[PDB]
Amino acid sequence: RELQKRKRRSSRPTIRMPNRRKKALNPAGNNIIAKSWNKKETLSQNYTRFGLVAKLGK
Amino acid sequence: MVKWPEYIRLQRQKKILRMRLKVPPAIAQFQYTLDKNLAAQAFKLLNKYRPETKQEKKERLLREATAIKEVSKKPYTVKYGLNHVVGLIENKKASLVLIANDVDPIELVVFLPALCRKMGIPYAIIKGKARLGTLVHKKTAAVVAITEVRSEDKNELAKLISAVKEGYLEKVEDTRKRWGGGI
Amino acid sequence: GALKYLEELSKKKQSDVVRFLLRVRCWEYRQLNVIHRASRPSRPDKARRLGYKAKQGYVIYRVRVRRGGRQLKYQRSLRATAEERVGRRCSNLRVLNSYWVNQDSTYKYYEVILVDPNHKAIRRDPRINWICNPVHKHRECRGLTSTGKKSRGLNKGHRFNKTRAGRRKTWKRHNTLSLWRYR
Amino acid sequence: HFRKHWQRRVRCHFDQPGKKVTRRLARRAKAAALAPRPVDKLRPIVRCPTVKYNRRTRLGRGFTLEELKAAGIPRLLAPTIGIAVDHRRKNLSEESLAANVQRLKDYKARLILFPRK
Amino acid sequence: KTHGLCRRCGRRSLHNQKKVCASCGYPAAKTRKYNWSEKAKRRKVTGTGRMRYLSTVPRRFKNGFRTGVPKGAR
Amino acid sequence: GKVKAGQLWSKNKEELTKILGELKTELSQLRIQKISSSGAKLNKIHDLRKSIARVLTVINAKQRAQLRLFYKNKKYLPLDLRPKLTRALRRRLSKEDASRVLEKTKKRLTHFPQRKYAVKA
Amino acid sequence: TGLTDPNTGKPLNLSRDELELIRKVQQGLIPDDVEDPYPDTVEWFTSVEEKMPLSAAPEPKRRFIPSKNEAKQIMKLVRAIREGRILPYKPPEEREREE
RNA sequence: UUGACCUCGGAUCAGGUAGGAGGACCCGCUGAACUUAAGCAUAUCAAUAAGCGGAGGAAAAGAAACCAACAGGGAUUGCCCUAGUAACGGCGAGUGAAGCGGCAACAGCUCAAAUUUGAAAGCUGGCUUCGGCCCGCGUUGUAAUUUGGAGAGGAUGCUUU
Ligand SMILES: [Zn+2]
Repeated sequence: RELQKRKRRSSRPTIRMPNRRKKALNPAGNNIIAKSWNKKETLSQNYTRFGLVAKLGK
Repeated sequence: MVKWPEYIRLQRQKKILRMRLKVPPAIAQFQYTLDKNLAAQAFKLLNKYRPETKQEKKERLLREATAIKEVSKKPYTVKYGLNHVVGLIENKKASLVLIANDVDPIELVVFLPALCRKMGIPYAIIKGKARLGTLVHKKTAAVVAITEVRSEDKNELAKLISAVKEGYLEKVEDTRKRWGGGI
Repeated sequence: GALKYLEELSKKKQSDVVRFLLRVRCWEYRQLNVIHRASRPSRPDKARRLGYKAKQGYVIYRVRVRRGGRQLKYQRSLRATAEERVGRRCSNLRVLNSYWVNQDSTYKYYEVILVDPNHKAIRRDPRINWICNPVHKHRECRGLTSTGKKSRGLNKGHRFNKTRAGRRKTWKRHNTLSLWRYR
Repeated sequence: HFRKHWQRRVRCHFDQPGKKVTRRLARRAKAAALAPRPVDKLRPIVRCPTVKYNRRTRLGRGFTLEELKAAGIPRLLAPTIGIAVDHRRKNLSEESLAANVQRLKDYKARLILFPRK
Repeated sequence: KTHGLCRRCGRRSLHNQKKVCASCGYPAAKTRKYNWSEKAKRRKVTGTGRMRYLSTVPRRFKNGFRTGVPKGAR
Repeated sequence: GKVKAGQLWSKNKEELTKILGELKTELSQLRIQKISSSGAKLNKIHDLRKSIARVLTVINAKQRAQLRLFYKNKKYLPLDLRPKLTRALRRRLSKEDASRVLEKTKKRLTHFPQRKYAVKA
Repeated sequence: TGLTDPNTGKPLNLSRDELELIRKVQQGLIPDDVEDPYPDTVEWFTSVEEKMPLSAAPEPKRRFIPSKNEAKQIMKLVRAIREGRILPYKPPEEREREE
């Protein structure tokens, strides 16, 4: 709190953290799944196109 | 008068206490150690069966590897290592056992005279855990066992074994079950 | 298999040879410091089954702790106090485990096993290099050792319902009023 | 039941829509790594313990060793092809055994396996 | 005078007879801080001073704590 | 007045230490006669100070690079030349130590690794 | 108060501090009066000599054949000699024609 | 006389490490009163606040000396329900779970207990022409093999790098 007021008055620039993730969301590579995975459809929608099962539970 | 250092005094008081208290007859039997002649004759045979050092083991490996670039029997050495020797005792694979008298957790060797007695293997309590380690190329060795010797000296091993069951284990017989110290 | 014979000996510690050895060692430890370094464990079978190894990086430290009441009773065990004093003494090491080694009319004596996380013999061994991680800093202060897990009641069953997942975490969960959006 | 300080220990759930997005992104993040594989491992069909729920049937934790050997799946291969394995559970009846070695036989029919290198 | 200058916190809170600071406790290794005064905590907390080294840590983390020089630099 | 750092990097060690002495003796002589009519002399002082910093930077960077060439085979770098990172990053396990695994574990991964499969609809 | 050693030794001479240190630990280590606190050991178990080895486990074949580990170490030196990193073996006679 | 071994010390010897900060959340220790019961002491407050010690990006817990009485379940953790139920109660104040069930997420392992004994096969440092040489640790046990819904050793034949 008292730290955040110092940075508002200081001439030092704010360090904008890029939006990074530990785990990538979309498959990549030259294999069959990566070359036919649509970026905008869900996991269930993509596996429906492939003909594969995503969840083995009920 | 003069003042003695702390660890100096404690060394002497432990020596007095271990020899003058009412010592149970498994530690008191360690006070009886074999004669100077028998120890010397034991190490005459055992030095002939010294394990190879790291320098000469590497030399032999370089000899056999060289001949492959360009036939033996089982090695008979002196067996050491407490966990190894106790197993050799329990499988009756040992012929003579030597036990150091100064193992400072003495629990590592208290059962060892009686275990050799139960299976029939002749044993002898010897002066020096340092002396046995010298024989086997370490700083220390709590126990040393011989299992099998070469054919050139089966007779002097059987003579040494008979000199233990006559010169050492006969005198120990009625004095290994008695409490030590007193006063 | 010498260590099987030692395990049966520690079972019979009222017996003649073990009462004698515990008496002569408790006398020796009273002249020594409150916390002092032991070159080798007094019970090598117990240390090894608790995790001790004869490697550079493993040390053994012996500590005497006052015994009696704090009728206020200290919920901290004497063993946990033994761990906490040594870890303060060796701020660079990690307390692995501890065990009973002796006792007297005034004091109780414990030996603690410590591991150097900066020694690279320790750092290279996958069986012990978990302790180099900084989540294992001062395990004896957070109750993460064997004494601590006993006194925290981290055991399975209906008997340990209040303490098996953390006692204070259980209390905070049960005392939380949980309001959803569609109530 | 407000005798203690319930003001200091009240928890709302305004992250309920936001946690669902994270959970669905974690399932998408997991499926990016295991791209042709299913997200979840195969689990056995087991009977609920008590007298109240004896007639119902649910998914268990893992397949028994006798179920795996009867189906023809080796034990050390099953965790590497998506089959969960439970060493604690026992079969104790032929009905529990036959239902699960049918399930594993049905898994193998629908399974396509790719060679190592 | 009851109190004199304290080397650690810079206030005139060092008792002359006892030589212990009333604000930070200078001979003690730890800085005096109590949870019943949240106002006193926020008066000496991190961020109320220069932040001379800790301000440099966020930028170096963003680059992965890299060391070296850019390619083709003089 | 001002000396560009591009000329600074090309020169050798004895040329640097002579020029640094020439800037320092000039700087001292200015402030003696800058106390009266501190006009363009004050602007010269600002340019003299910046040129001193640029010279001192090239000498230090050359000396540090010569040290890092000397210690390229030795394993005990001086503390000033070691990387900073953080405190906790310097006590983390090495990349090869944390990747080290037991022989039993490597045997199971060699012969039973994770396979690549799919389940049809 | 010199008292002779019970094992037929010699009339001892230790100092009064040495005698007090003996009496201190003996008080902590004494069962009782009346019954014999220090009896002799009756070898009720080691009197019967065991005639057969304790373990009935089989002996592995590696105790009857040359060493596996020594063989693997030999071949590591062979690769060193093949790649020239390690000089081959020189007999002591060749060492006599050396330094 | 010499040389070990053990034990205890010295060294501005070489290589390391700890302290302090922060402490919203986390793990331990220690621990109070008012209030309520229209008075008050058991109780409540509260295993809370204050005080002390110790960590991380999460921590803690964790692969049953478990739950169950079933046609059985099967490491740990969290949500809903169980449920203001069982239980304990100046049976007043009140306090107050857990198993089952639906979900979220899923992952299993390392030692000690063995004789490598036909070969301490293991490891820290130093010097290094970076290739491989010495010292030391260590047999009072460092590698490999094994960890009880297992395993070892033989034998036999397929399958894996
Ligand atoms: Zn101050």
